[PDB]
Amino acid sequence: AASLAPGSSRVELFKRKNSTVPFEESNGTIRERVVHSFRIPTIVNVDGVMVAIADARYETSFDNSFIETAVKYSVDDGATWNTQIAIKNSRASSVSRVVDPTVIVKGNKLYILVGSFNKTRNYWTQHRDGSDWEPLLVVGEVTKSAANGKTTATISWGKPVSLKPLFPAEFDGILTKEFVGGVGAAIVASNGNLVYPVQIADMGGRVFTKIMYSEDDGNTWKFAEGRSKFGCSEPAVLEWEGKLIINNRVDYNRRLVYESSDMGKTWVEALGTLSHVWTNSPTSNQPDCQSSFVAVTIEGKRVMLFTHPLNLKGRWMRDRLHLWMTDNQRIFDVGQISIGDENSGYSSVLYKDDKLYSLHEINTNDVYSLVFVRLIGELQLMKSVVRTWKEEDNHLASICTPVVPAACGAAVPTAGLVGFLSHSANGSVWEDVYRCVDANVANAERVPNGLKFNGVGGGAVWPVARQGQTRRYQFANYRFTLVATVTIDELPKGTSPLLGAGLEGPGDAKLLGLSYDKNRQWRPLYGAAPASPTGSWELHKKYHVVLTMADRQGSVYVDGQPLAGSGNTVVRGATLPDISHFYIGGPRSKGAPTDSRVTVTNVVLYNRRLNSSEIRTLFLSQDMIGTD
Repeated sequence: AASLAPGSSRVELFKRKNSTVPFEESNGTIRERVVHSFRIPTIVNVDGVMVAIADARYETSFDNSFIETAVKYSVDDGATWNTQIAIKNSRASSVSRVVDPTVIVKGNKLYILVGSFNKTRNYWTQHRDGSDWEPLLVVGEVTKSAANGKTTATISWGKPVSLKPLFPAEFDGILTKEFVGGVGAAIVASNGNLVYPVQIADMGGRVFTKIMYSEDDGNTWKFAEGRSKFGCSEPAVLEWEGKLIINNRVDYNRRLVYESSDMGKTWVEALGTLSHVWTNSPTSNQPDCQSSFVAVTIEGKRVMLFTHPLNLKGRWMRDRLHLWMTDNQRIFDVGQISIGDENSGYSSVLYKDDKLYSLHEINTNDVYSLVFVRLIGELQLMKSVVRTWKEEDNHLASICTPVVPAACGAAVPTAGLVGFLSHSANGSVWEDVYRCVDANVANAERVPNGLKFNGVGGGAVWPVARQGQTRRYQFANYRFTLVATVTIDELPKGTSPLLGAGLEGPGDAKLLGLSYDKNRQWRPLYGAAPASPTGSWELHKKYHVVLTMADRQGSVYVDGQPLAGSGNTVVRGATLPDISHFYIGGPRSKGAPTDSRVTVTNVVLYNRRLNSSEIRTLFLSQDMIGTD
C-alpha cells in the first residue's frame, strides 16, 4: 500500500478549534468549551463499547498548556459518540494539566494513568524537582444496558489517586524525579496483572523505561527491577509467549526492544527478533515518535501490530504513518494508513468484533485533530498473509523424513523460521514465500524450487540492512541460520562466491561465507580470515548447505557434516556487525566481475542457531519441503 487502502476511510472525530467538550467549572456547572488541539489518541474496546481517549488541549497544542483527559465512546461501532471530560486538572494555574494518558482495560473497567501538573511552564524532565507533578490513577467503570430497543452505555469516572508515595526516591542509586505512563494502550498480563510501561526521568534530566505492574488491580503498585538504556521514552508493551516485549521511542536513534521472561525483574534486548528494526526517520537522526503495540489473533494466528510515522519531512512532522504486522519472525508491512504526504503523529490501533481501526493524529501548522479510521482494506490484506504463513507452516510440520538409523524420524522445525525463497520466482524477483522481504535477482532462469545464475553481474541480493529505514532482518547480526540446495554447473575461473552474509561500508567484506574454487574444493570464508581449501564437491550433484551464526561463532555445512574451521569467530569486539544482505550466487556492482555457475533452490532463514538434530534432518528432506 502507498496510502490508505481503498475500501478504507475516516472521519475527524476530534476536530481542532471545533469540537466542544463538556468542561466543568469550579462550581459544578458544565460549559461547552472549544478545544484548540486534541492529541495523544488511544482507542481500546471495553465490553463492546469503543473508548476513545485523548488530551483535550484547550488553548494551544503546546505540551505545557491547559489540558484535561477527554473521552468519546460509542456502542454502535463508531457510528455515534458520547463526549465526556474524564479527568479534570487541578485548576491551579493557566497551565494546570493532566497529560499523556496510558490505558489498561480489564473487564468492564478502564485504568488510566496520566501525569499531573500544577504550575510549571517547561517540559517535565527538565524540572528543577518533581514538586509540580503527580502521577494520577483513575478507574473508569463502563455499564451496559438497553432502552426501547437501543443499547445504551454509561461510564463512571472514579476519583483520582496519586501514586506518588510509591515512587522510589532512587533506582539502584540513581535519584528519580518524576514518571509518566508510556502513552497509549498497555495490557493485562497472563496472571491478570495490570502492566504499565512507565517512563522515568531522573534528577539529572536523563530518561529511561520500566515496568510498573499491580497484582491486586490498581490497588497497590510495584516497579520491576529491570530497565532500559537511557534515551528510551514512550515505551509500548504487549505480552507474548511468556515474556513482555517493550518497544521504546528513542529520539535520534533506532528503537531498542527488550524481552522480559520474569515479569519485568530483569530485561534483555531483543537482538535476535525485533530490536533496532524500527527507527525515527530515514537517517535515524531525527526525534522519534509514539507507537502502538498490541496482540491480536488474526485467522486464529497470534500476531503483533505496530504503528509509526516514516517521518520523512524530519523533526516533529511525523508524516507517513505506517502499520505493520509481525508474528515475531516475519515482519510484514501493511502499507500506509494515513492520507498522502500529510503530517500524522501519535496513533492507536484496534481490532475488535473482527473489524480493524486506528485512532491517530493529523497536524497542520501545529494544530491537531484525531482521525477515526476504518481499515477494512488493511484487514483483509492482513487476513490474507496470515493464511500464507498459517498454511505454509502447517505444510512443512506434517512431512515425512527418513528414520535416522540409530515411520518418520525428526520434524522439519519451523520454530524460528523467517524467510523462504522456494518456487514462486518472477522476472527480477525471487518472491518471499512469507511475503515480507523480497530478493532482487540478476541473470536467472527457473528450475523446480529455484533459480539458475548465468552471466556477468548475476546473483540474488536478499536485503537485510540494505532494506532501508526499516531493517527487517536486523536480527541476523546476532544470530541466524541460512540454508540452501546447490548444483554446481561449471568450474570457476579461480574462485567465485555462493552462500553467505555480506557487510556494509568499505570494500566488500563478509561476516560468514562459502565460496568455491577451480579444484573441486570448498572455500569457507570466516570473516576476513583466509578461506583455505577443504572437502570435495562434484559438478551437478545435489548438495545441502547450512550457515549458522550465534554468539559470534560460525560453521559451514555441506550435507549435515560441518566444514574445516567450524567454531570460528566472524566479528571482533562487542560491536554488532552491519550485515548488508545475503548472497545467492555472485551479484555485484562495485569493482569485481563475478560470474557464478550454480543452480540454487529452496533457501531458508531462521532467527537462531539450528541444532545438531535439526541440521541433520533438513539435510535429508530437501525435495519434501519444496513447492510444485
